[PDB]
Amino acid sequence: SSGQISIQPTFSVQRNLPFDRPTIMAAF
Amino acid sequence: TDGERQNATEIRASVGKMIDGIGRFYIQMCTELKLSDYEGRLIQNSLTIERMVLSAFDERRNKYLEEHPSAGKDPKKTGGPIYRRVDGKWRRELILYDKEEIRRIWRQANNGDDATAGLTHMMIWHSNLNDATYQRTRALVRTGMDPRMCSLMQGSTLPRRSGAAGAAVKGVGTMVMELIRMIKRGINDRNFWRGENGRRTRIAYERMCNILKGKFQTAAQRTMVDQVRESRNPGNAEFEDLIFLARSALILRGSVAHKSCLPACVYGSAVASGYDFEREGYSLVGIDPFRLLQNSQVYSLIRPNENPAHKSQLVWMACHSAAFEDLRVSSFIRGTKVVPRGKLSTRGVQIASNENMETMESSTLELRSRYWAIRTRSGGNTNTSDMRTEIIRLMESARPEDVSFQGRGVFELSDEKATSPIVPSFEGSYFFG
Amino acid sequence: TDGERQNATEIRASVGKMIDGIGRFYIQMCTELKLSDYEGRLIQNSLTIERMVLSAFDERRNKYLEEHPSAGKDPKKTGGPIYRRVDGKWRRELILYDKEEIRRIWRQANNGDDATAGLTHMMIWHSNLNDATYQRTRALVRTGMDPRMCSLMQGSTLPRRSGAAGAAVKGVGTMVMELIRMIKRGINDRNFWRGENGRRTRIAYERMCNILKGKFQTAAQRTMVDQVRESRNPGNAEFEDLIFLARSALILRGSVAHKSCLPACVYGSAVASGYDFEREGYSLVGIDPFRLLQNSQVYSLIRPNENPAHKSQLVWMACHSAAFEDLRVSSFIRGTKVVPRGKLSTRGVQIASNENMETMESSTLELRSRYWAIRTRSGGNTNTSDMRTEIIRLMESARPEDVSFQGRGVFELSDEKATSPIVPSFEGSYFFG
Amino acid sequence: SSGQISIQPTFSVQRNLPFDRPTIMAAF
Amino acid sequence: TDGERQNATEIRASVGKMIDGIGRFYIQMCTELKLSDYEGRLIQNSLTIERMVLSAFDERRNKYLEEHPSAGKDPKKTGGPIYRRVDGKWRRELILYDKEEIRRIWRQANNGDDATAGLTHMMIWHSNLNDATYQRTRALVRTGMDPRMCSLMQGSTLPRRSGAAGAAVKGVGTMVMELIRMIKRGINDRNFWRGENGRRTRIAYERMCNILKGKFQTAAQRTMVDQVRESRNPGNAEFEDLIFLARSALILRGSVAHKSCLPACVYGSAVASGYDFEREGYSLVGIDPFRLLQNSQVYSLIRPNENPAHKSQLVWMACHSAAFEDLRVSSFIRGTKVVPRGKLSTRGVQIASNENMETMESSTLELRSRYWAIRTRSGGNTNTSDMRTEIIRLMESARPEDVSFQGRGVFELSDEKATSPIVPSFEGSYFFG
Amino acid sequence: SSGQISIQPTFSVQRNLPFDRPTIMAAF
Amino acid sequence: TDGERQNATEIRASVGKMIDGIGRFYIQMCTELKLSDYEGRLIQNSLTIERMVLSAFDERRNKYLEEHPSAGKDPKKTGGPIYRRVDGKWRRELILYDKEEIRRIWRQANNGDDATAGLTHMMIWHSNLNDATYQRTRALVRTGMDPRMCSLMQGSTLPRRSGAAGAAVKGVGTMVMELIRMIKRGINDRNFWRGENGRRTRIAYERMCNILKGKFQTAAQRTMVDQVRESRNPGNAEFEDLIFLARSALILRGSVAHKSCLPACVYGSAVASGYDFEREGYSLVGIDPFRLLQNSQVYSLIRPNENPAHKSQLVWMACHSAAFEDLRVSSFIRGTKVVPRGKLSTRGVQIASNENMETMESSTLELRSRYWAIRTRSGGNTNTSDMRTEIIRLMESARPEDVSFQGRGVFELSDEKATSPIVPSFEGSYFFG
Amino acid sequence: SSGQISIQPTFSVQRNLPFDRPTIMAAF
RNA sequence: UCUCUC
RNA sequence: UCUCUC
RNA sequence: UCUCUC
RNA sequence: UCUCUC
RNA sequence: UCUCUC
RNA sequence: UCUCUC
RNA sequence: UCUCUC
RNA sequence: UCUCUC
RNA sequence: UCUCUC
RNA sequence: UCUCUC
Ligand SMILES: *[C][C]([O])[C]O[C][C][C][N]C(=O)C1=[C]C(C2=C3[C]=[C]C(=O)[C]C3=OC3=C2[C]=[C]C(=O)[C]3)=C(C([O])=O)[C]=[C]1
Ligand SMILES: *[C][C]([O])[C]O[C][C][C][N]C(=O)C1=[C]C(C2=C3[C]=[C]C(=O)[C]C3=OC3=C2[C]=[C]C(=O)[C]3)=C(C([O])=O)[C]=[C]1
Ligand SMILES: *[C][C]([O])[C]O[C][C][C][N]C(=O)C1=[C]C(C2=C3[C]=[C]C(=O)[C]C3=OC3=C2[C]=[C]C(=O)[C]3)=C(C([O])=O)[C]=[C]1
Ligand SMILES: *[C][C]([O])[C]O[C][C][C][N]C(=O)C1=[C]C(C2=C3[C]=[C]C(=O)[C]C3=OC3=C2[C]=[C]C(=O)[C]3)=C(C([O])=O)[C]=[C]1
Repeated sequence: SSGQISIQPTFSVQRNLPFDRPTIMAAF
Repeated sequence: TDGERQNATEIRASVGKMIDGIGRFYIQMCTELKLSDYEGRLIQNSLTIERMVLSAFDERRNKYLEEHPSAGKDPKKTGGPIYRRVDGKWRRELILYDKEEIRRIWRQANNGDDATAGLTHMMIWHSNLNDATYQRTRALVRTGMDPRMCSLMQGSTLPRRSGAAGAAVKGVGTMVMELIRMIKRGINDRNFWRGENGRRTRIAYERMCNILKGKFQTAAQRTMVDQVRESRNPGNAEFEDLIFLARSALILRGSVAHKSCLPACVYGSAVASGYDFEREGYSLVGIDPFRLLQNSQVYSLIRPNENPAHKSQLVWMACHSAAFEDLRVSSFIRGTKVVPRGKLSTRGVQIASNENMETMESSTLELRSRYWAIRTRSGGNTNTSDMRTEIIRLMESARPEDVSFQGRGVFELSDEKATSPIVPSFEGSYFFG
Repeated sequence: TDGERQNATEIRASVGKMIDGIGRFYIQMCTELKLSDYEGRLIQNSLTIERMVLSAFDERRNKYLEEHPSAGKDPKKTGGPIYRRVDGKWRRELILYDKEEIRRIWRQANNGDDATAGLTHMMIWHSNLNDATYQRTRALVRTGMDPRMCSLMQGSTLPRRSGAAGAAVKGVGTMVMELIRMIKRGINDRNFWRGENGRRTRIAYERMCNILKGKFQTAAQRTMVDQVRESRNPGNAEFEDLIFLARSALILRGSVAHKSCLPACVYGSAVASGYDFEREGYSLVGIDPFRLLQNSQVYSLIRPNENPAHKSQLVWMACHSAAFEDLRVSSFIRGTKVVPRGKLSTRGVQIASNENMETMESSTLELRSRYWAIRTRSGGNTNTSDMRTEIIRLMESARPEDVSFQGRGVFELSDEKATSPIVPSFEGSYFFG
Repeated sequence: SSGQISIQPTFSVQRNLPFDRPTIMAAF
Repeated sequence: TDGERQNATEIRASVGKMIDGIGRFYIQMCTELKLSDYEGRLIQNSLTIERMVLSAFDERRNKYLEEHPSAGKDPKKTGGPIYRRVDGKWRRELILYDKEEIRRIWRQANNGDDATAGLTHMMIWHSNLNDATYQRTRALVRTGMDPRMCSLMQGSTLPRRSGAAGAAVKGVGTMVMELIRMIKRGINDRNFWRGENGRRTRIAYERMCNILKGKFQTAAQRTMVDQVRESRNPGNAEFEDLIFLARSALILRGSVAHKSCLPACVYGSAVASGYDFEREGYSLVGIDPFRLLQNSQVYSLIRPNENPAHKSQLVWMACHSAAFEDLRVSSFIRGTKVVPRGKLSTRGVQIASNENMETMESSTLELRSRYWAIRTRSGGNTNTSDMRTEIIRLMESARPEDVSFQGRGVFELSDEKATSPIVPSFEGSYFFG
Repeated sequence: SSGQISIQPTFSVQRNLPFDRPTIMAAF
Repeated sequence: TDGERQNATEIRASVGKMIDGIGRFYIQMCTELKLSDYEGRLIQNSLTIERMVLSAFDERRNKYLEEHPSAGKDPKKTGGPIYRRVDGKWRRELILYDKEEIRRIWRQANNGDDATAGLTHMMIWHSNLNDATYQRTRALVRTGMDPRMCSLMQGSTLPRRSGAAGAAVKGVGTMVMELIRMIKRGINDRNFWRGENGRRTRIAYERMCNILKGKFQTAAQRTMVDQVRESRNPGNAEFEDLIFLARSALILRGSVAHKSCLPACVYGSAVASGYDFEREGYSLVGIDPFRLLQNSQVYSLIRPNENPAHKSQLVWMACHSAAFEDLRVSSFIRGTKVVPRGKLSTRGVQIASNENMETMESSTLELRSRYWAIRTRSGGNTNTSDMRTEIIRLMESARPEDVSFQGRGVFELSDEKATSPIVPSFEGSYFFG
Repeated sequence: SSGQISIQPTFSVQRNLPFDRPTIMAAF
């Protein structure tokens, strides 16, 4: 099932910016 | 900072005067529509008023409607649902205003000035609400883009008439969508990119691709987009390159501006309360919106079997453009856990015509946040075959653990000067998942 | 949705104007052929008229016929059977029209515009009828493909001159057939893929393989098709890979567009009744076709010992491109149980020349549906050795019980805005079984 | 005897999309 | 060797750091359990500590236990028997530790790193002990395999969560057992190899069969295993082929890695004594384990009427994974004749709960060897009907007299650089006979 | 009676690797 | 040839100046170590000096040693065994030099220039010696490669810091080994190919695979290696393809450069004798090395019961990189029959520390050849399923009788211009057999 | 027993480049 | 994952 | 300007 | 690398 | 002067 | 399952 | 097809 | 600042 | 044919 | 938080 | 040789 995969950092706050690495890199 | 303080204060004064114009226009329109204080603070009434203003100034649509009149709708009148409370229960009435009248009221509010900046502000607020409410996966699949990159769809519903502010706030995915639509249009009909209209279409293609280039962060993406722009009659290869560029934006994030564009009801209440945004100034990224939201009461219509807390959270994320933001930081800033879209027991804010306005009730929206933070236009720590291989290497090197915005935290509402940041310590993390 | 509403309304206006052009062209041709209302509503007369229009604009065939005249058929005249009712009984007459005359009538109907989109619409209607009527297992076995994958043969009879619409509506099996025919042609004669014609053939191969790549859903199929395209002089290995790709499309379904292209008689009747498709708009996937079919009477010729209900069901499935659709949902939407092809007591709609038009009668077609639903261009829940193993693993993981289109149901004809869906509760399921 | 083995979903309706699994997977 | 010395030293440093982590973790846990030096050197206490560590990090079992709590055992606590000596006699007490606490201690020992390599090392030590102690002929007969091929059951008790080290150390018989279990599971329920779970099961089948292929030596076995893997829904024929492959491994031996994984008590004593495995390095196949065993004292609990020499021999063979090794070479290396399993007057090392800890005594284990030798991952001199006939010809050509490892002997403990080998001159030869 | 029939060479030492040839080859 | 003569003379001058730098550096270091002429001509002393130079300039190892000091060895000093003759008998002494001192001496010898080319030359000489002396079948079996393809292990011991010369001289088997090690490393830990280190690892993988592609001869191998490189996260399939590529290199030989890198003692003697390599020029593939070897005396230490002729043959094959060359042509060129490795009664040139330097004697090495020939970087007459089948067809078509290098023979030492070749007329043919 | 199976032609001399064909092709 | 933006 | 479910 | 200068 | 999370 | 598309 | 131009 | 043909 | 390069 | 050589 | 892993 599809869904959000990344995060867009609207707030300037110390973060780690998650993203689903196996699914994004599976396209290559 | 430096001697650019004077420049930073002139911009504050100008945005304050635009906010004052919006607020006093809302006050005047509330007086001309005979709405009480409770109805004037309704979010649906504010949405209707804003839509009427935006429709009144739409030059191209008005010209087309004038030349091709619609079915039973004269092209010189605007309107929308107006929700008025009588004997305890709510009731909707369709109002109709002359568009010349609306334009005259808007100009009189802004001291005889057009002030398209205020209209752009209202449009950006609407776009933020739409992004926080609805998913356009249908437009994604129709254009061939993966419906998984919904996080790059910031500012997708913005009309083209939005100026530089609209281009700054709209995301990389929307730019890729516009470029891909142009590519498909040229693929369908080869008379595209040729003739008098060919000049205009090439100019628009150039400009949108240039600002997409300016939106990116790393040099490899910035060079691939330049390679895409150079092709005179782009085809499937350029479309594939744009798809790859959009996919790379999920890890190598692009710089997208985020602004807190509040509904016109809040500005109208502030102007009625005596706030002088012209004197005090304003800033769409600083404490000014957060402080204003803290002291403002806004009411909204709740459909039967709906949670006011979920609708208030939706309206808050729309106000602060936190639709695609990490859920942990959003919950930390708000102080109340922010529930993803799938578990929100609420539909859109706008009420459809085919609804019974007798089982509907109004609930006060809790637009209060425990902390406040500065909105950023930046990405993260982002530190033709050759370009693709380089970008793939960059994305493979990146991990979902690198700490970005090092040393930058969240401030308290008392800390107006952002003297003491609070770095959060860290559950779900995607809204549209 | 979002601010793309204006774009969604311009497309509606354009398709409405093409439908208006088709309808008023049919009206003009009915006036020029001296057909009464009953004959003008005959489906065979509409088929003949449409075929004459398509033949008039066929550039390549007309050029070849001009350079190589046929036996007793001059290359500047078109025609077809015209069925006229006299003294109660039917009678066929072969009519002959100048092709310049037909082109002039078509251009005058569309306000001096070529409007190849309307011709593509007529061709897609013909292709849907052919798919719903006849099985081309002979072309399947001749090209080496399994005759079991007849469900992927959507839009197989479409001529190459169809634009992007033809490529969008045609199925994965037809693309595999075209590619395999090219492979066989190159295997027979090695001078293929070489010379001036080699450039053109490679370009066409590239383009068809690219759009087949765009048709697929999962990444593994999308990569295997790219591997197939890369080979400069493809041979038996590429043909085997294409066979495997087509076989995998039965479980990992590809995205094939479905549009409701109605016969020209319905559009002509609507234009005569005063409907303005330009003002009201149109959509080949929305309620507009279903609503139009509900209010239209269309007659058809019934051969001796044939069931009008079966022919009406065949025409309905042709109109809505439900030839390969699940029988349960088709019967649920129509409200009358849809009988598979094997138990349909009817032959094709088109009447052959060697038929006695004195035992034939006309029956009104019941093109009414109890519900209506939105046609989709999507597959289902689809969630070189390495690629083949990955695809086999994906197909083995899939089951014929996974629920797709979750939460999407069927609407009533009164529900024009699709507000309240009706999810069906679930007999045979294959038409061509 | 040959025949249709899969289903192509023209309508956007909650369905299960039948296919004859033993015969399709018998080819591998 | 060659310039790969640097690579050979980095691996030594990494395994030394993992050994240091294990040892200092054992030291910390001994301090947190308040065990004296004698109790800290008990092999049963070390086994209990190791089992608690392995249970704490078991993700799948912990998740299942959390979702399905057991009877009277909360899923967030681990533990095991702790044997403490008071007033001369031994006494067991069941200890209970929070699993978060154990994970925190393990991470702190390894400098905040997960270090799953250390856990794999502990699991391999446990598997070697189980292989040297118990025969799983019951699992052999249950899966249909001959109970005579117990020599191929190396690393049978290893859990699936072991990484590449577990796959390298586990024998051919265990791989055949896993594949046969998958075959039986697919035979029982035909919905196997089909659907979403079908993809995962096919992927796992592929991977296990590939590494079994890599485990073999001769080309014919390597091709028959590839033939077995190719079948999409394997049945009885593939199971029979796997049985034949396992039977052929008794003569055409497969390459199985052998490592000296010592109990955590030895590493803890070495770390307490000041040994820096990070600086000096380590190697599971070289002199490093043999030297470490020579200088270490380890105590074990002796049941009434048991021989300490037999238990020490069992523990030594478990430490060096010599369970299935030729008895003559084992006795030559150890310097004391190694008695087969049938004549060992000892039960398993682990003490059951239903035992009286008042007739039990502790004996020092003689983990000393007269010589030392390099453990090998190799077979010997190994120099669908067609493949079976070829393999049968190969096995018939082989004899139990061919000399393998020509020129390679056994070294003395003083010969740290393996300069001068001692070729043995050659009684029973099977441990489990 | 069943039992161990082969030898697995853990140590790299000059050996002959015994196995019970009549019983192993009796299966074929 | 053509006007590229000037380019061919500049390269000769540059390599001559690097040879002069090496020789005068050796002279200076002999003066700083107080070695007589006999000791200065010892091959072991030259090996020690060269190793000290290479260790002094090793940036990464020196940095790591500085950050992690070793046990009793300070990271700022180098050294090695120095064999000095006193009262007739030999004696070894461990010397220790500051690494800054060695770097300063090297830079002063090359006129203040780093001259990494000279260091690469010394490393290539060491690698040729190691290839001619030792077999790394252990690294072959550890990586899964067949120990039969030892002929492709040219330049296996070369460190990564070698520049383009190291990549040119190293064989196909070593490239396959490096790629397979990377594959295994990525298989063990999936965080490989991901993140900041993922970028670097992908870049290195790209580059090594590209130069392996450039190493091959036929188009099919060159395309399969490209297919292997394209996979983003390669697994077992890519490893199997690399294994097949390496196996195909035994028949479809790859182009591997061969250079005559002589020990530094010969260059030092030539510089002391007054030879100006800068003026006269040099060439690692022409007559220049053969002529230099003819006029040079080099001594070596002979272990008790060893044949000086066998050690001289080993040193000659190391000098000319004839380790994997056909024995017949090697014996023809040398004029003395070249004995395979199995029948060489000699151990390695380097003397271990645990040796008694009182039964050891020195013997003059016969580095004289009857003829001389030009070393070639070429293969022979070499005239994903599809690529594998094509390669298998190519290998099956090839025979071990096709004559390669047609018309090219061997020259006499008097024939400096290679005017008159001598085609040999043709016993064992494999060194490592 | 394993050993060298091919020849790598370092010298540019008219040769036949031996290799053990039955053992190399036995792998396929 | 395209419930409509050809 | 033809025709045919398998 | 945009913690504010649209 | 419309509407809809996927 | 090739009743025609070599 | 590299008999020399790293 | 080590060493070893298989 | 892995006497050490997990 | 169990146990058992065959 | 299945004292439990259907
Ligand atoms: C706030 C600030 O910072 C911002 O910055 C960034 C931005 C800049 N600007 C820009 O870029 C702009 C753009 C535009 C556009 C255009 C132009 C021209 C043409 O031709 C076309 C176009 O398009 C577009 C745009 C925008 C948006 C979109 O979407 C599209 C402008 C106008 O338009 O005017 C301006 C500016
Ligand atoms: C409706 C919409 O959505 C649709 O989308 C999808 C589609 C797109 N388009 C496309 O792709 C196209 C295609 C085509 C083609 C071609 C081209 C070129 C060449 O060369 C060839 C070809 O081929 C073909 C096609 C189509 C179809 C078929 O079948 C084949 C086009 C043209 O042609 O023009 C266009 C577009
Ligand atoms: C030490 C060294 O040398 C070693 O080498 C050899 C080994 C390699 N590795 C491998 O192979 C591996 C494996 C594995 C596995 C898997 C995977 C995937 C799937 O799916 C499944 C599986 O299974 C298994 C395994 C292992 C073991 C067993 O038993 C089973 C891995 C993982 O898992 O991860 C890794 C690696
Ligand atoms: C003498 C002459 O002729 C030679 O030629 C051929 C060669 C060319 N060169 C090349 O290729 C090179 C390479 C290299 C490398 C690299 C790079 C980059 C990366 O990333 C990586 C790598 O790796 C490697 C190499 C080499 C060798 C090896 O083994 C590996 C280079 C550097 O490094 O720098 C250069 C050049």
